[PDB]
Amino acid sequence: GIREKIKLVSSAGTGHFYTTTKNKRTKPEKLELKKFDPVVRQHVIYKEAK
Amino acid sequence: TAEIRLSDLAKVEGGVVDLNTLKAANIIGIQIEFAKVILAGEVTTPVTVRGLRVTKGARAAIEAAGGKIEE
Amino acid sequence: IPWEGNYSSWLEQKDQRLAQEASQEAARRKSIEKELEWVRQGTKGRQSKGKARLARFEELNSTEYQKRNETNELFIPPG
Amino acid sequence: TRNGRDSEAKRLGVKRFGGESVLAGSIIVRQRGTKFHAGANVGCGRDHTLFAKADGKVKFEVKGPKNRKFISIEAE
Amino acid sequence: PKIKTVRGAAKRFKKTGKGGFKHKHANLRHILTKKATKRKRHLRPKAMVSKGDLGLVIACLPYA
RNA sequence: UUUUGUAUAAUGGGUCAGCGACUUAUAUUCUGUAGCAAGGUUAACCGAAUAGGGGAGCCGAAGGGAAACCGAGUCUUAACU
RNA sequence: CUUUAAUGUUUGAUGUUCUAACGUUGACCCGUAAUCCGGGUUGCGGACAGUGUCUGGUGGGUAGUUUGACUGGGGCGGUCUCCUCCUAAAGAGUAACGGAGGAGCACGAAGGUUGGCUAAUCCUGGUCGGACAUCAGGAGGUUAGUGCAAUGGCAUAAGCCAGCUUGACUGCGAGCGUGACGGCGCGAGCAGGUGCGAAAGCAGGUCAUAGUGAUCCGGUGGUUCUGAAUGGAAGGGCCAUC
Ligand SMILES: [Mg+2]
Ligand SMILES: [Mg+2]
Ligand SMILES: [Mg+2]
Ligand SMILES: [Mg+2]
Ligand SMILES: [Mg+2]
Ligand SMILES: [Mg+2]
Ligand SMILES: [Mg+2]
Ligand SMILES: [Mg+2]
Ligand SMILES: [Mg+2]
Ligand SMILES: [Mg+2]
Ligand SMILES: [Mg+2]
Ligand SMILES: [Mg+2]
Ligand SMILES: [Mg+2]
Ligand SMILES: [Mg+2]
Ligand SMILES: [Mg+2]
Ligand SMILES: [Mg+2]
Ligand SMILES: [Mg+2]
Ligand SMILES: [Mg+2]
Ligand SMILES: [Mg+2]
Ligand SMILES: [Mg+2]
Ligand SMILES: [Mg+2]
Ligand SMILES: [Mg+2]
Ligand SMILES: [Mg+2]
Repeated sequence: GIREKIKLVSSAGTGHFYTTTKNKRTKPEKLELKKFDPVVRQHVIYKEAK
Repeated sequence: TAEIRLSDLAKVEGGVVDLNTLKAANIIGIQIEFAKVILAGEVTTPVTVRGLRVTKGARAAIEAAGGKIEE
Repeated sequence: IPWEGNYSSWLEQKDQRLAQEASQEAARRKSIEKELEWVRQGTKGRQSKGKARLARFEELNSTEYQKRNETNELFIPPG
Repeated sequence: TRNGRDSEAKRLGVKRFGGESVLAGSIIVRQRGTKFHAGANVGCGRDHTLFAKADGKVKFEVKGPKNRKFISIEAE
Repeated sequence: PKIKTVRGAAKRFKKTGKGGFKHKHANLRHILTKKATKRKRHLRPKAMVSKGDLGLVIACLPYA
């Protein structure tokens, strides 16, 4: 198991996060995706964090 | 906390209904601090609920029977 | 390893430390192969074979980080 | 020996045969590949499961240019 | 003497209106990254003890 | 008696007579029966003491929710066809 | 303020010396008529030794215990969960220390959509070029390919290429399949927001079936839900998660 668990924090200022996995060797870049925030009910860009 | 049946309001006293007037009628325990009057039975006498937390549905029954509710 | 002093003494300290680690690794290999030669033996009756000794041998594979990097050869192709 | 292991049975196969009066959303057949295909008023899940899309009798047919077995539901 | 209740089994079951018991689904404590949200979301509400295990719980809770 | 299975060469008993093994509190659930019935019933205790008092309490007539809380509805949910 | 320097200055360490605590299984006297004990003069060690509490190490000297199951007797060897095929007797299911193989992952594109395309192998000709490299046209009709075993499937392609994106969304869910249960799986549709497409529509991960671990105990972030006289807080509870 070379993939490690990472969490996609929400940039909307609220405390909400998804959780996925990422091979930090092949992809050392920082993920960002437009996902849904149930707290705000809007699509906001999520950036990865520990 | 306890629940007061509507039909229990005919067994209390000459009409005033507070916490103490119910503990005299043995309807609630001696350590009860709050109570509620829910729509469960049927009320005929014009009862005056002094301080309690009657529900919306039971409030209409008390007034329709001739009573009045306060805090 | 915070070392107090100058470069000249720390160099000798590092060399002595490396020599000690080499000796300890060699001793560990000796012990590993001896316990392996014991493991490969038979049972010789309705005897124990020592499950505790088996577990203690299996624990003895804690792995070693080779010093690595330590570049000492480079390739300049002929012209 | 070296072998001697298996895997639990998966209990596939047709569940509602021909002529069954089924309810909406009821599973009609579980399968691994696509043995039967989805016809009218039926669907196909990710497992290639065929489920009723509306209640009614099941009908099996071999329509198609490649002679493929289809499952459809009458509105009865 | 009074029947002792199984204190451990009184922290996981509540007696509902008719006489059944309700409990909390398992498999939702940790390792929550693999699990699909559809599977997780179905585990969030409470459930009812099945008829097979009802006889076993009634014995454990004589008073509740 | 124990077993798939015993005339079994599998176990036990020499024979008579006497003794010898599912009991007794408490608590809980279900059935039958009796009394009262949206009510039923007292405990300790008092008592000329199996009567009569004592209603402290316990169960039941309202449930939902983890809880605050709401209440013939309640919880989930931004809200539910 | 900035680098130090000196005497006072509390202490900290270190060593030397002393006696008064302490030791005396050194001598002498008394109780006494007694190599016990006590008391008294003295000598010698002396704040060391020794004892109490706390603490690190050693400790089969001693004590309590554990040391799995299957098994063509036990031990030795082998196995223990999950996936695919046969045994399996044309619904499901079905055992053996029966016959053959795999898993404990991968992917930020290898997912979603909108366009587009169709393989293996052989023949003939053609620079270094050949039995087989790229090119041209004929046969061939999926004998080809799939992220990794086997089976089922795939041309409307599930196989190959490109553009744009994040539905690898949140709350639910009619109704079914499968389990003794814990549980596992499939699912149209409803509400909020989103991507692609002119639109009809498709999208709640990957062609499907392996890629996994209940509870307890804790950790991290949010939430007035509670907060033991009241106002807070601690600790709990709920959601996400390790
Ligand atoms: Mg009372
Ligand atoms: Mg949790
Ligand atoms: Mg026998
Ligand atoms: Mg015979
Ligand atoms: Mg004989
Ligand atoms: Mg005999
Ligand atoms: Mg015998
Ligand atoms: Mg005999
Ligand atoms: Mg009496
Ligand atoms: Mg209730
Ligand atoms: Mg001696
Ligand atoms: Mg011992
Ligand atoms: Mg013991
Ligand atoms: Mg055994
Ligand atoms: Mg054997
Ligand atoms: Mg079969
Ligand atoms: Mg059978
Ligand atoms: Mg793919
Ligand atoms: Mg296409
Ligand atoms: Mg694709
Ligand atoms: Mg696949
Ligand atoms: Mg307080
Ligand atoms: Mg907290």
